[PDB]
Amino acid sequence: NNLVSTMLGDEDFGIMSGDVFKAFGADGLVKLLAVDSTTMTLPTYDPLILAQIH
Amino acid sequence: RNDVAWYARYPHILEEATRLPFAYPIGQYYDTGYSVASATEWSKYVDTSLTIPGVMCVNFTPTPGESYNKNSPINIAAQNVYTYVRHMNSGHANYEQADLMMYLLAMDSLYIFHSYVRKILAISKLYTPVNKYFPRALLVALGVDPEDVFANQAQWEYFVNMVAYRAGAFAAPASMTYYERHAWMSNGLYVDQDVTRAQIYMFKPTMLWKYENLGTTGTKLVPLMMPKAGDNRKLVDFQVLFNNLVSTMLGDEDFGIMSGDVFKAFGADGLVKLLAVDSTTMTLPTYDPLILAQIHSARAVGAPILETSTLTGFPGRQWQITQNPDVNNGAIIFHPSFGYDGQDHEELSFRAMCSNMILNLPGEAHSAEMIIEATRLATMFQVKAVPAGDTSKPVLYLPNGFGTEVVNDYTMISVDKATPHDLTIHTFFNNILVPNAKENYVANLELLNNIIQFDWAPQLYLTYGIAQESFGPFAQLNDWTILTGETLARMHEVCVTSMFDVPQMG
Amino acid sequence: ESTRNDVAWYARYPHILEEATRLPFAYPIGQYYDTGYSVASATEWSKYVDTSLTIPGVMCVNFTPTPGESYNKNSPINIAAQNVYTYVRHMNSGHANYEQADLMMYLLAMDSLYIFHSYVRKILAISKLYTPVNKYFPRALLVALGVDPEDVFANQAQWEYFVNMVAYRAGAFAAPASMTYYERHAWMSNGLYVDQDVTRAQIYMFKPTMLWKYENLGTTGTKLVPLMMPKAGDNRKLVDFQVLFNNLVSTMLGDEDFGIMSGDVFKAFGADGLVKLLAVDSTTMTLPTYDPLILAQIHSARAVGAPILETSTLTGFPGRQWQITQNPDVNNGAIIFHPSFGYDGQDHEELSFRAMCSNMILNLPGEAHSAEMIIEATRLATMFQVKAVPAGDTSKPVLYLPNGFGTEVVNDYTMISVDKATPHDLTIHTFFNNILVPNAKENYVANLELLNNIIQFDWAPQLYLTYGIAQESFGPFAQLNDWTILTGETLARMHEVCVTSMFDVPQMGFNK
Amino acid sequence: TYVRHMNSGHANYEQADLMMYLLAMDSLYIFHSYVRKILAISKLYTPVNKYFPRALLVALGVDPEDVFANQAQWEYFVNMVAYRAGAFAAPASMTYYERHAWMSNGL
Amino acid sequence: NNLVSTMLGDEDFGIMSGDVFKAFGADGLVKLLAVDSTTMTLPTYDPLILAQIH
Amino acid sequence: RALLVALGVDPEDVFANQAQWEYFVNMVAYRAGAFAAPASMTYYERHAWMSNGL
Amino acid sequence: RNDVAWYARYPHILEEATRLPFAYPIGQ
Repeated sequence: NNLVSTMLGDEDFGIMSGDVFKAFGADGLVKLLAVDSTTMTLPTYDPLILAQIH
Repeated sequence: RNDVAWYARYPHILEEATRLPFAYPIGQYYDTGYSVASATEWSKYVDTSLTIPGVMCVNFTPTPGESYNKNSPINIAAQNVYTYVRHMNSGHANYEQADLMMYLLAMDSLYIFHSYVRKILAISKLYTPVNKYFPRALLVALGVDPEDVFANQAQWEYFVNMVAYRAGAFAAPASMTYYERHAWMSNGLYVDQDVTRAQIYMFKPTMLWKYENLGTTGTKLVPLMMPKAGDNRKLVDFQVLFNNLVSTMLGDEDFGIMSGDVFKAFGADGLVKLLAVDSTTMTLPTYDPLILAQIHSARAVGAPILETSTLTGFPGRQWQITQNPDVNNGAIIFHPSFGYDGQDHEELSFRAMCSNMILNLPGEAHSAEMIIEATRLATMFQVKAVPAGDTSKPVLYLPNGFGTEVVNDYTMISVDKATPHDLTIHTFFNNILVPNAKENYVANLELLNNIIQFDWAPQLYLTYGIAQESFGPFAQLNDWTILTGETLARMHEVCVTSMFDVPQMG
Repeated sequence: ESTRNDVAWYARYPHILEEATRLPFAYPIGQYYDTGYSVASATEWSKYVDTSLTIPGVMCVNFTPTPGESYNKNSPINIAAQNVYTYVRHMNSGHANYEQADLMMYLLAMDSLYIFHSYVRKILAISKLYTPVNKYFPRALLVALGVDPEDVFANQAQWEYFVNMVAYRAGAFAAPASMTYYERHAWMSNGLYVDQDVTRAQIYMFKPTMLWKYENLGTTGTKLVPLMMPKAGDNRKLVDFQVLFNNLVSTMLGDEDFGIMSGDVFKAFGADGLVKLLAVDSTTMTLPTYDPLILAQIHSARAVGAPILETSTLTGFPGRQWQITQNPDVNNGAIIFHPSFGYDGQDHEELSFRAMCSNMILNLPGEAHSAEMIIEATRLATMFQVKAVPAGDTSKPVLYLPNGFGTEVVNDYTMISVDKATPHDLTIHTFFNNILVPNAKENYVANLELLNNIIQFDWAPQLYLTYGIAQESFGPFAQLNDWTILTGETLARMHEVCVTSMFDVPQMGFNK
Repeated sequence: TYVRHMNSGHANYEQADLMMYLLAMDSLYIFHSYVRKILAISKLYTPVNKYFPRALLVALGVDPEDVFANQAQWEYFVNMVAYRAGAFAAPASMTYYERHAWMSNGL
Repeated sequence: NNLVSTMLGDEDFGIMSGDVFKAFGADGLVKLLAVDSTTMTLPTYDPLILAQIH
Repeated sequence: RALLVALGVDPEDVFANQAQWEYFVNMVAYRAGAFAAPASMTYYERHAWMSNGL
Repeated sequence: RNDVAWYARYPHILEEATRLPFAYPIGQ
């Protein structure tokens, strides 16, 4: 609530959000992931992550 | 041995001894008579009366759902609908997001008024010999003089058709299920059971929202009180209420600009459609188990506070949806105080609503849609409103959240057991005070027996004057649960979000 | 679903709907539940906020087995006595040392033995019922029948073998199996009945208030006097029920006329035509069933009050004790059972019995009603007809004479619930259909609590509530569906039909 | 997680209240197995083994004449223990209960 | 009796019993089977029991 | 539990209040997902790659 | 015009209002 206090129900942020929606189409926006009791992530092996952690 | 039964050896004896008249018409007083003929010496100790009620009207008020700041669900909804309308109406628009949302709320109050007068018109056709409450008790519960509707049928039909023609000239999105929900509640007759001598549930708006654009300090939706049951209001009063409702919208330039913008954004197949009415138009009482489940868990919040309300110690607590641009960063604001009963005193029955509610359902398996529809008319108090002053006669409460409508009252219409056996109007909350007088205990018992005739009737919380003690939920429970304010607030915050929802542009 | 289509936000956001509406719905009944406060500062209003929630579990209907208002020779029990004496004595070559009413009072004394066996085998079968979803089982049912629930636990083998030995000693007497009188009283008093066929359902029972104890006179005749059964708070052990059975069959096993009549009924009806009380074992459990006829007659049940004993003191009514008598010198040698109703157990007027002096309402489920449904729904209904005339100048109680009653009458009802105050133990409330509420502040919320406990039961008896502050009664406190006003002659005709049907024997040659 | 969250359970207890309830149920099951072993032992008589059943009954801590003279009361007490244990619920697929029953019921 | 004393009157045990009952069903619960007059245990040979006794 | 301690959350709160946590994260996705952002920017995709992977 | 009778439009009302017990036993 401290993060989105100045954005939820705000007119200027809604104007900018609608403009990004019209410029980049709905298939070209970011998609947040839903979560249920089925949702779990498994530890994967990524050598690109390890090289920049190093 | 023969081993044939006695009832099979003489079936005529059994069929003659058990021929009884059933299906007594309701709407009619019945005297049972005496089994001990000498018992007329006991005057009131022998109750020979039998009155069946027919109408319980749920008196409601449409709300946006407890706006405190700009992060409210109605302000997020205003943002989304203004982004949709603005990026479909390429050009120069002067209104804000909140002017558009307040236009949408005033449109909702218009649609509720149109379905209200259309229900007044469509009830008056209803006749059946086995229910004598049709149609006069349903018209008394809606606050109209029933003889005025019969004597002036063409003027009434013209008035409701012109309400549909005028109020139907402003566009509103039918993708919002808010309007569809109020149309579902506000022009339907609902039986408590799927029988012919069933009892009728109705929804009548207690108040509606009048637009009231003022000065430069935004807009401010103010209450417009509807006729209460027992008022014999005529067509001229409903015409005055209509003209008071659309005084600031008919032939207005800004409302026409917003209406044309909603028309261009949401197409003509995606707007709401008001229903026409003729002499052929009539509504029949249907069986809807979704209506009964939320009538069951309904909790009445009290009377709306107006400017002319004289709350001692509570100034400025009148119910109003405000849009001041210098206050709360120009956010739509609505947070009413509850527990007002029309008078300037304490109303100690509202203390009985300070416990956790019971959510009761039929069956043993409950769907999530079923659970969330059964909680739509429920409203639990959370804290007490702070008295500003030295003394305070009333006690007000603040909820944790409420849905798209709150219940104000219920009105039960039954027949009088004394001659000439005319209708009786009883208005009550979920809470009921019984003060210490002899004329209150048997009357309260009559009212409780009248309420338990209604199948999924709201749960009662009685209190007694000399006992200083409230009794809990007077209702038959089947498969219940105890709700807290946070769970119901989560459900309210979900349902206010779902009702004001529009799609995207792609 | 009239005009509501959907919201369609719940379909594309079903997970938010799922974790927004995740509630527990299956509370085990049998214990107290505190709701809590919505407004947390409402503890300053002590009793003005009700946070208590008590569901009741058991309503026991306390009944008396009756022959059905015999006051002359044209009674149904006297016509049945003439039929059974014609079949046993004349159609089969029977003995000639007894009369037509001796047989019928023997056959009425056998029904008390059968009701006693059904009662103790219900006590035995209840004590093995334990459920997580119902914490009333089995202690509330055992308390409502009047036993110590720990005595049936700690002496289960002695209880079971006592039930079996009662069924074995009942074989020394003979009674015909095709009398549906015995079958009806057994089917009523053996059985737990749910009110709406759910998991956490409410339970209806039938317990005898009293039984008929056979008293042998000289040449004066033959009587059947009440033997009182234990009430719902008595905590009676096995020794009390053994004493009750031993003075129930005391004057029966040593009587020579009962031996002659037992051998006569045995050789008239055969061995396979007799009533057999079947033996139970360690795996015999009763279960709660759903019977809409039982609920139909519980709903239209009218209590008649306490039985009048010979030790009962009633000013102005000296000789009104309940008894099935027979004197060959009095009333042409007819069986006479003509009881006064409206007794509450005290020497004063139960002021609420005035509210039972209006015509009853026969309420039924559905919209179509069979003849058998109407004849079964009126079985426990008993309307008053006239005041009994008091002897002398003054009289404290007010007694009532009916216009016919069925093959059993209801004396009262007993409801078992949990207490709303700590330690939330079981509470026993005994009440008639009429309930008096005296002018005192402690009785109003008590009566309202009793009303809310009663409306939990589905086909509950209709109540009549007299308020002493108002000098006024309110009528039938019930939800009505498809009802009719019933007068005394209609109920009398239905009672005559059922008592004639209950005492009929189809084993006989009567209308082959 | 399974009782409270996967099935819609009540929220007035915690994760350790459930497990201590389920641990208290095992003592009831061990007690029923113990008294039914006491009951089943007392009917074992063999010519080739004169320890039966008095040594087994002494080793369990009972009076071997009390189980003889009160056999019906002992059996119906075992059955009533199994009947009153049905007032509480515990899952059958925990092999904890099955192991303790299989150990304490058996010679 | 003092094993089940604090168990049958406890309200939390009643709630937890109903919860385990509705979660695991009725056939998923532990049933202590009833004995009768002809139920005799017999000595058996189990080499796992001897393996853990040793 | 170690992965929850490293993220700064009381682990028992996530187990005891699983439905409230699921509702909170789904409403964060519903609210924050109402503002558009370009998925052609691989900045968001990189932070999503780093920030919800084990 | 419809010209159907009231008793043919609501026969259930007529059959419910006239269900009376007859054939009372004599001797009583």
